[PDB]
Amino acid sequence: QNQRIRIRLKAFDHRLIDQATAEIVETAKRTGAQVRGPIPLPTRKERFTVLISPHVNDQYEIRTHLRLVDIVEPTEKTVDALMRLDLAAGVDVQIS
Amino acid sequence: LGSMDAQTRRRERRAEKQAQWKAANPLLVGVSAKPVNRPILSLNRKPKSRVESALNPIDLTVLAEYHKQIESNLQRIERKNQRTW
Amino acid sequence: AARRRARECAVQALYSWQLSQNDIADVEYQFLAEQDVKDVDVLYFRELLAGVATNTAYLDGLMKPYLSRLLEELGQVEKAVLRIALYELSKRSDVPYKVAINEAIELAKSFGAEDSHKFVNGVLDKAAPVIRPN
Amino acid sequence: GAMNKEILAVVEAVSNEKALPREKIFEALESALATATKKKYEQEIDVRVQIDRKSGDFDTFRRWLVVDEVTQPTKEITLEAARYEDESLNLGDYVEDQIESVTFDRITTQTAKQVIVQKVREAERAMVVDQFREHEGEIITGVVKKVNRDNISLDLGNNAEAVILREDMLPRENFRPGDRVRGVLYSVRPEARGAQLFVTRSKPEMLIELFRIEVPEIGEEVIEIKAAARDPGSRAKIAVKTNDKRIDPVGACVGMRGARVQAVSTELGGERIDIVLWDDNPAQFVINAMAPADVASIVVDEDKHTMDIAVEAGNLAQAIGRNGQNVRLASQLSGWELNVMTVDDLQAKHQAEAHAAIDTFTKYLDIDEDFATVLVEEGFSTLEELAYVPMKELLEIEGLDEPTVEALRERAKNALATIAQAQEESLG
RNA sequence: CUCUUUAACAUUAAGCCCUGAAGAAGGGC
Repeated sequence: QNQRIRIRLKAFDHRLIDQATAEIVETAKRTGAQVRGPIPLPTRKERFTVLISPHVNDQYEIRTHLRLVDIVEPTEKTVDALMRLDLAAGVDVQIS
Repeated sequence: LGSMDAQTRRRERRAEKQAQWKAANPLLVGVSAKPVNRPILSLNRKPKSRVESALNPIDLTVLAEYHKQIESNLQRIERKNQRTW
Repeated sequence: AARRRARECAVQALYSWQLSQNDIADVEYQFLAEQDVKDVDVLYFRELLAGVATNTAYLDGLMKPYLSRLLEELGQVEKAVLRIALYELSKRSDVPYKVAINEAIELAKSFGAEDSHKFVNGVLDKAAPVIRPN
Repeated sequence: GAMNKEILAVVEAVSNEKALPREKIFEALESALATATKKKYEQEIDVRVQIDRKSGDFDTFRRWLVVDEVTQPTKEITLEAARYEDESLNLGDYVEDQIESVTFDRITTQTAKQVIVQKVREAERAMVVDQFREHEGEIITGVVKKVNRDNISLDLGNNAEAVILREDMLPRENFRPGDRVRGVLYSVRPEARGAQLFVTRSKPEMLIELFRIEVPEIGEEVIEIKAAARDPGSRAKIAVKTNDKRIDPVGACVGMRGARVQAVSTELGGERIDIVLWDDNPAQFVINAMAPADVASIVVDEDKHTMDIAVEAGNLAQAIGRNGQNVRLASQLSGWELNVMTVDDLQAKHQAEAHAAIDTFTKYLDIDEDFATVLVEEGFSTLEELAYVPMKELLEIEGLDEPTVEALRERAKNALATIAQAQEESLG
């Protein structure tokens, strides 16, 4: 039933990302599913613009991370578990 | 420089009355909370993990099932009250 | 360089393993079976996946004597790359200490957040005593 | 013995599920029976009864409570009658060996029947309470299905349900069916015919757990949060601290340029949030919870702990905030009453504090010259405390340490005794 | 072919006006 799940991940703060990814692995492990992740890509630079009060005549880029995982086979409990966990805030985990 | 608080503007307007009352009294007071008001109970929730919770969700299926069983069997004692006609 | 560029891809695999904690045969078969990286060479990529053996754990112990912070308190993302670096340091010793180690600080430029490599540029004093041919 | 056929059919019909305990049924209904037999007999007695699942017949034994005293001669013994038991009985243990006449009736059936269904009610409620104990204080997501007036019913999976009272939800926000709601449950008040879970977004536990999901440092138990106070629509104050001194807790909760706290504030409806350090000194911790506005003068009354605060005007208006709730949050966080004023009014307020009381001293023992001087260090001790503090402290080079202190204590204690006597039998 | 052991700084606002010292209560639009 739509077994080829596709998951990517944006990661503004690595600390939350390692734990989050580890939880996404533990939910598949506990249901019985096994899969390969996170496969981290190098740090991506996202230029930042800021607008502080006018300085006399202000960050402009902060580090980001990215990960990707699939699923070999979602058990009926694995979809309710994947939807059941609460994604850590501040990180965009939009499913591919 | 909005300072858009009507009551504050009134405070500046009625500042002289405030001065008339300023002498020999408590100026402002602020009490909050209570023991019964401030129980928070936040000692330990890590044993419940988001994996454990997502893996063991709140299930009350057996309760509703059992309930339907009871109601059916009670209708069956009303069948004991029932006569064939 | 392009062959050196292969190494980082191998570097990426173990983190997978490190968090999946599965049999390495599954990791290799599924990894290469999904896609082939035409740039990197499996001829060398496959040899490092064997290095999952705990000899590299013995070498990572070498970082414990001097450690301002706890052994595993530091990011496992950043600990993996140290297990790789010292894998090549003692088991392989292919690149000299300062040459491999400068590149190494660049390596944790690539994935380490907040100058993680830059401060860990102190830690290279711990690597020097293993080989006095500096 | 006896066994109402109807009641046996009832206990085999409402027979407890495998998860449930069938034995409990008998434990209850035998208490019911024995209580009925007890009500039959003219003298007040203690009685028991037992049934086996195999047969259904029961046996009723009237028993006495072995004790070392004379109260209730209808239910008491000595170890001498326990010699029939071969001394095996001990005091505080109630045993005997004589059966009593087992009662049979019809009206009992009804009330017996009642207990059965009665237990079932408790069985439902209790069976639900388990799940609550399993998830007590944790955030769970549900999908609204009803919208009653000022409270909404939420569906959870596996036939589980919940409800949010309007006080528990955001002041601004009204919800609609089909909307996913993240919410920590916090109580299970027993409604008639079983209870149902209560959830809340307004309570501080929503915010604290909302931080637990966001800051793993708390999840790793590295840092503790000592208290949290919040105004749901507007702003919140939270006190954090770590004794390790290894990392900064406020920095850990704030994140990158606030991105870790703002996120939760986004979930909290953009609620403003002040994260402050937790401190064990009350006064200093008060100043830390008084922020963003801060003062340099603090006065405490640990007898009432209704401490007072004074401040410049420009920082005064910031200290009170809108409707005062700023201080109201600080106090709410501190768990202690507060008080704010202007410094100019503060100094004079202390001089008045001392002046009226010194007029009382001058009203009692009348040496205004000697009392105003003693008043200078009286501030630590009320007129009763001077008599209550050990005499070891008030001895100084000023005044007379030995001849005058005794008389002083006599005067003060006699006067306060006069007030205590004036409390009762006064004119009005 | 060294950079000397891993960021945290976050809040932009809730009308006008009256009785009342009040930032307690309470009101008219």
